[PDB]
Amino acid sequence: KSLKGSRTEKNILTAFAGESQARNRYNYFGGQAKKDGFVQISDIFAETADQEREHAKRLFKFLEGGDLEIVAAFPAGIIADTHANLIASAAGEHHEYTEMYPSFARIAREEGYEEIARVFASIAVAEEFHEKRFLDFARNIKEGRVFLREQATKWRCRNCGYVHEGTGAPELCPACAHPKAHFELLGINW
Amino acid sequence: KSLKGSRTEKNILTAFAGESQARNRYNYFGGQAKKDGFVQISDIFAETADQEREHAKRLFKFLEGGDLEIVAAFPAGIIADTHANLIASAAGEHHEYTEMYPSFARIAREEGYEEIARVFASIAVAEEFHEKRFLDFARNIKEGRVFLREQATKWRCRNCGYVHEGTGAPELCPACAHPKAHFELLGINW
Ligand SMILES: [Fe+3]
Ligand SMILES: [Fe+3]
Ligand SMILES: [Fe+3]
Ligand SMILES: [Fe+3]
Ligand SMILES: [Zn+2]
Ligand SMILES: [Zn+2]
Repeated sequence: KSLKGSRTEKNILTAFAGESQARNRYNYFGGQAKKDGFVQISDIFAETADQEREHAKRLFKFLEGGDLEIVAAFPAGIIADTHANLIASAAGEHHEYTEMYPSFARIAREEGYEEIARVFASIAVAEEFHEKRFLDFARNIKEGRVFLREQATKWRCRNCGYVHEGTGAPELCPACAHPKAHFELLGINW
Repeated sequence: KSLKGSRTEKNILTAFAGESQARNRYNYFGGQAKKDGFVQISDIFAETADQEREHAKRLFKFLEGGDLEIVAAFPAGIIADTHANLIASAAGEHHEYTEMYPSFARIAREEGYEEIARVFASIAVAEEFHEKRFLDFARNIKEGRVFLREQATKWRCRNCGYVHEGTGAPELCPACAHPKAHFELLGINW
């Protein structure tokens, strides 16, 4: 059926509004992680910002109407150091998949919108991996393990693809001469 | 010392010219992999194109002069299906780290340019991982293993970050409704 005048109609707009602000906050956090010397984290923030654009797009494509009043609480700010930014983003993520989307998928079901309840539950799966990624990175920073491990691995320069073998990323990449900030652990996922 | 009138001077320009064309070919190949339904491969081509920009930048920053004549053979074309594109790119990669850069680093040494011989040898390391990545992907296509494995894993939608558990990627992502083409094996490298 129609969406107009349901509680799910107001919940889709609230989810779109919260996601639109998260897209912006993650891009801002992405800029600050670049300035903190964490390029791989900067790009994860930007990738996540982008994924928030897409969850907000799927939601928005259900809406059919005009103006709608929302009552809702949002984080009133703060761009801090990258560790705090990672912790505040895991928290926001945390609330979405444990509270907001559960609740919204449940109301959609009650109202006869099973396909939207489906989409709401499916976004939550994505929101869980995002929180886990922010938490592992926050933990790496705090322990001082971003650029140095206990056992020797392969480190890749994200700027030129140079692979380095060692316990830690070199101070400057020898191929492109960009600093340590550009290195990540080498990953293979094919 | 100065670079002008050395064989290394002509070799840096030849390497810059070959890399500049590889940046373009990998971006073209990147567009065709998108049309073939391989988004993760499309983005690796684009990432590699970008890394070729940076190797070419480090090289170019050594040059000091005016015009210089190059005699050199280059691939005179062809944008084909993605598998052939992956095989032709591994080959080009292959020739760079086994023949071109070895030889150029060796001549630079002979001539008293040890730091450029250093940079030439270091780019080759990057060129080896690029060939290995193109070959594993070409092999995945050919065996039909891009979107389906024999044992059950976790598949991630690159468009919205939805994580799926199964032997194969779903036909449409349930969170963003984008097709199979968007999925990759879930990777963790932190
Ligand atoms: Fe999220
Ligand atoms: Fe580098
Ligand atoms: Fe390469
Ligand atoms: Fe998706
Ligand atoms: Zn979200
Ligand atoms: Zn190259």
